[PDB]
Amino acid sequence: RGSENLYFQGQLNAMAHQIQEMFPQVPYHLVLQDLQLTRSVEITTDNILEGRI
Repeated sequence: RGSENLYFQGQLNAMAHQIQEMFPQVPYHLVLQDLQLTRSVEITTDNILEGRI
């Protein structure tokens, strides 16, 4: 289980970088924190555009 999760955390970091490219005014840590819950670029992007993060 541990291996899959550590790899997944690397994937989330990458996803946060891709979102930050689009939204440089949004703090990286808030994007990554939201991604922990959503596990989804699309959902976290919805959240940013809705003013939720």
